[PDB]
Amino acid sequence: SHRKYEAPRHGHLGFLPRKRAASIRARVKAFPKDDRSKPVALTSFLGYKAGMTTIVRDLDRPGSKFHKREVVEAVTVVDTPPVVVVGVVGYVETPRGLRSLTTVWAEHLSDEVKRRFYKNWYKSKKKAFTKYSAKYAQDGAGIERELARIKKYASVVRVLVHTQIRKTPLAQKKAHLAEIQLNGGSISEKVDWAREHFEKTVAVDSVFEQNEMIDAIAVTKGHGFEGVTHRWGTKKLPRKTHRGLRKVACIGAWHPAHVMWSVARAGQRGYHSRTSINHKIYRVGKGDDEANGATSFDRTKKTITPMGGFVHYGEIKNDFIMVKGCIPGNRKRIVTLRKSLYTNTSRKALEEVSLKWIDTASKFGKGRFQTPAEKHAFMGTLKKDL
Amino acid sequence: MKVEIDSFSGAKIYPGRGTLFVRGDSKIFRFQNSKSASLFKQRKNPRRIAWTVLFRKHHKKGI
Amino acid sequence: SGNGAQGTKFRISLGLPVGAIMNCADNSGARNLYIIAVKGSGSRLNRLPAASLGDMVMATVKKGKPELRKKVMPAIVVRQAKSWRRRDGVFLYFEDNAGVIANPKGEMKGSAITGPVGKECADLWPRVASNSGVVV
RNA sequence: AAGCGUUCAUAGCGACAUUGCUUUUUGAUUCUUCGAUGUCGGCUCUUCCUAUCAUACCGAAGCAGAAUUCGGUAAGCGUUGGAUUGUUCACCCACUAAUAGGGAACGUGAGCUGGGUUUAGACCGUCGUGAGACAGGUUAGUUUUACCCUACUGAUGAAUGUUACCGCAAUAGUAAUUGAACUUAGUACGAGAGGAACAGUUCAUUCGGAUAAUUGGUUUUUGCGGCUGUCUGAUCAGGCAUUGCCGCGAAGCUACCAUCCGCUGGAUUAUGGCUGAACGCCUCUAAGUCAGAAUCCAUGCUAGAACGCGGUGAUUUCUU
RNA sequence: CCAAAUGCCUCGUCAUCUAAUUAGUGACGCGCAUGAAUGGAUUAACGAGAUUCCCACUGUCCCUAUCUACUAUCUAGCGA
RNA sequence: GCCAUGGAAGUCGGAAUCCGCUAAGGAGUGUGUAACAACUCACCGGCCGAAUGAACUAGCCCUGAAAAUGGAUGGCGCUC
RNA sequence: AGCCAGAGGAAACUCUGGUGGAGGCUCGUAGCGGUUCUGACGUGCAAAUCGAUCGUCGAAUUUGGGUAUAGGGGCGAAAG
Ligand SMILES: [Mg+2]
Ligand SMILES: [Mg+2]
Ligand SMILES: [Mg+2]
Ligand SMILES: [Mg+2]
Ligand SMILES: [Mg+2]
Ligand SMILES: [Mg+2]
Ligand SMILES: [Mg+2]
Ligand SMILES: [Mg+2]
Ligand SMILES: [Mg+2]
Ligand SMILES: [Mg+2]
Ligand SMILES: [Mg+2]
Ligand SMILES: [Mg+2]
Ligand SMILES: [Mg+2]
Ligand SMILES: [Mg+2]
Ligand SMILES: [Mg+2]
Ligand SMILES: [Mg+2]
Ligand SMILES: [Mg+2]
Ligand SMILES: [Mg+2]
Ligand SMILES: [Mg+2]
Ligand SMILES: [Mg+2]
Ligand SMILES: [Mg+2]
Ligand SMILES: [Mg+2]
Ligand SMILES: [Mg+2]
Ligand SMILES: [Mg+2]
Ligand SMILES: [Mg+2]
Ligand SMILES: [Mg+2]
Ligand SMILES: [Mg+2]
Ligand SMILES: [Mg+2]
Ligand SMILES: [Mg+2]
Repeated sequence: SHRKYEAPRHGHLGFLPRKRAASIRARVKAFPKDDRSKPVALTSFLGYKAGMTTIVRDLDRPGSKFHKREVVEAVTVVDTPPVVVVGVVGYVETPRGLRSLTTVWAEHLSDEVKRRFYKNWYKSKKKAFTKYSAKYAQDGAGIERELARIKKYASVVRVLVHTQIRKTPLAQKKAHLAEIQLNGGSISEKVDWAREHFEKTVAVDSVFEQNEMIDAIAVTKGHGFEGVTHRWGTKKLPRKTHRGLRKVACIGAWHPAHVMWSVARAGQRGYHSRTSINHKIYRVGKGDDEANGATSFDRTKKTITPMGGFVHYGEIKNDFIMVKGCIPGNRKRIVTLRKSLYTNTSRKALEEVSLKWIDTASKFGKGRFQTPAEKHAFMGTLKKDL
Repeated sequence: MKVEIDSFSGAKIYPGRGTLFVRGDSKIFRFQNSKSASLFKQRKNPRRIAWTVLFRKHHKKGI
Repeated sequence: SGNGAQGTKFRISLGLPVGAIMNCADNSGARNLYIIAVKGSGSRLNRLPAASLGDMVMATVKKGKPELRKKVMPAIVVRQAKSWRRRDGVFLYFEDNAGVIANPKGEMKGSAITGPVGKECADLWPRVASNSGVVV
């Protein structure tokens, strides 16, 4: 017989299987549609999520009852040192799908990306790309042969970048290598753009800008094996329930004589690839720019790092992106920021954000001071020596 | 920007921080964090809590 | 909430489910308001309809004048005591749970309000704002 | 289709008759099960049907507007909180867009519960000489086992010359939903009473995926402070009180108790059209063809075939 | 004395209790089928008896989160 | 044409439906008008030029034709 | 209960403060039970246990030993 009481399903069937991700760097499964009139730019960037903080700004949207008033919003800051372009991959079109036809690498690879090709770096002879580097030796004719194939064929062109994780307070020592599609220009311009940027960095201000919607692509935070109450949001059973109450009472009817794929069952929670869209950029900050955290309204010569540092990450000494709200994944986690796949004109987009204040009070407690000079002025001179 | 003052501890209240309390006599109170809010709810005297600003001037410390 | 409201209300944290008894803030005669229903409340299995500041509710009178008792009348919540966040980042709350008796059209049955009134309730109900004194 | 519907069979109905469908009623049968298929209801959870309550797009009206009624495609997406009752059923209160009907061994007891029925105790009423009977009422009454196989949820993994990195995408899943308020606009419509809709904006309901700047919750941070009783001769400093207790309490986890985020292209159904014959006229239809739904397929999102595939790096001697 | 632990019809009728009551209480009584030591009516006190309502109180619930110990987990031995 | 209708003069409602002209013209088929009217039809020709209308009869096809795990002319598929 | 002192009153008589320590009284240990969780366990620690919560706790109390009653028999504050 019927349920006797209708209710919506628990959990989303399109986010299955709730299994661990294949890689800790979530892959980009779609790039924006290419219009070849614009110059050759990157379609996404790589970053390390540093943490979250607080802003104040004036809302600019008529109709709202907080129009022209100071609203408080949560932002997340991601550490984005420039990516080093070290390769290019041509993709031919085929009645089975895109297919890499060939790849060309820069003649010099840093050790931070050479480490990516090693499981045991410290024992090896470090032989990676040593014979390939002799293809530029005489005059680089063989390299020019491969680049010409990408120009002739390869209707889709993607570039290879690796992070400068040395300039980051991670213990990792090993950079993250990824493919980023090149939009703008035709195939020849895309190949020429890749060739001219070999061994050269690409700043985040050239691919991103303030007030535009970008998407986050990261693996979420792992939680291990989890029961059905916190994995699917199913009702806890009554207190009187014998042999367990954090369960699903009926896991199926008699017929079909099987457990269904759509029944909530215990398993892995978190560490799933997720792609969240429509994160407005609130600030594109710069590394060699003291007063990162200052705005037009603060003028306090302070960076974006909270007082005492970002908890579990460190200080931000490089450039950064600062998007509204929360993105998937935790601190220290490699995140891919991608430009919007469609043009958003919501009026929640298209609106210019001017920050009025950035929080730098410590996130290691109830931080009550924005800067050490502010703490010194309020609290006075202490017993601790100078 | 409007940086408030703790009604119990004389602390700077930056936007977003702590809790505002409206009493039955319609008197506003502002607490920077739940340490000061809880002490207010327990009816502790701010003049006898050694780290509050009200205590510090009552005993003329750091003059 | 419902009909009679002069505009929209940004979401306030719900703290007053059905079966809650809140104070009566007006001079209509009632001393408490027993919430039986929330106007404009959704349907979810086993979820209690819950009210917030400035919500029209349907309530009975348990303690008060006999002519107001044993009847369902509408009411507007004016104090919440459950902490809630405004869009300027401040988390605030009152001491108690207070409401005023209203009609479905939204105008107030009493002529005065005892105590502070939430700003969200005053903005959404002009007749509560008229009879209110201090607001937050 | 005799009549009803001011006139008017067929807007909406519809007598006298008559043709069916269904297996959510109850009968009827006794084919299976009596070396036992756990038995009512409720809770929990998933999925399916459509005979559609709502929501999308429509057609019709005894459709002026408004609100309704009939009907089409359509099950994509929802269909509630309570008083009484064990109740299925019922009844009322109230919210809501709506509170549609069903199925899945009358779904679901090694998932629960055990209020009922249906052991043994006991009381009443009626019946019986009696022992006792009552699909009459009342009260008390042990709810056992998974570690096997499959299924499902997650997790490894031999073989591919080795190893590493970067990728494609067959297939499978798929998700968003509904309302209010302002404006339109007291406008169209209407004699008035009343009173819309499209576009625009601001919010909200329900669901989902995350996240932890803030706020709240949690506290073996036994971190700090305090308090009781006892022990270490006192002090200092501690032990014990099965985490002694109290207040605060970072980190971590976490809440519609917090915040953020939840895409746009094509092809279509009903229907309305174009051109246009059959039928020298007409006609959305026969050949062609336009628009067009909460539909479908893609864009997008998740997984990645551990017997689908591509590109790229390095590939072992002073080593039987 | 009563729709009672006894009334089928029956969720009897009225009142009260609630927003709403097959429950509770108070009334009515041709009562299928109440009733006088097969004891009737009442009754202070008592009851791990049955039942209803109210205050207090709370994770029973809205709506679930978190912590601890012992398991479960993996390992050595043992081994149904 | 008669009533009747503020108003119906073939077309609310009743009621009749005579012959003079005639190749044809019914006080009437409808659109209709406040009402005639006007227009249209029945009918007639200086205009075409091959069959057409009504009633039915039954072959196949279609509508009637709604169920619950995904599924069954045995399967694939099949349209002179 | 009994007893002592005191107060009021015309008489009957009434009242107060102490003392005393009764009761198949009562709160509650040991003990004796075994209400509820319908908790744990439920191939157990256990063919009836464990934990909390409970009843009773100076007598119709609890209990050792001795003794009597034996199967259509016993014994039963009565449940076959
Ligand atoms: Mg249903
Ligand atoms: Mg984040
Ligand atoms: Mg923190
Ligand atoms: Mg249908
Ligand atoms: Mg069944
Ligand atoms: Mg079963
Ligand atoms: Mg069972
Ligand atoms: Mg029972
Ligand atoms: Mg697919
Ligand atoms: Mg300490
Ligand atoms: Mg001590
Ligand atoms: Mg000791
Ligand atoms: Mg001890
Ligand atoms: Mg036409
Ligand atoms: Mg994928
Ligand atoms: Mg694979
Ligand atoms: Mg009687
Ligand atoms: Mg009753
Ligand atoms: Mg009740
Ligand atoms: Mg009675
Ligand atoms: Mg076939
Ligand atoms: Mg006693
Ligand atoms: Mg006693
Ligand atoms: Mg006792
Ligand atoms: Mg005892
Ligand atoms: Mg049980
Ligand atoms: Mg038990
Ligand atoms: Mg015998
Ligand atoms: Mg005998």
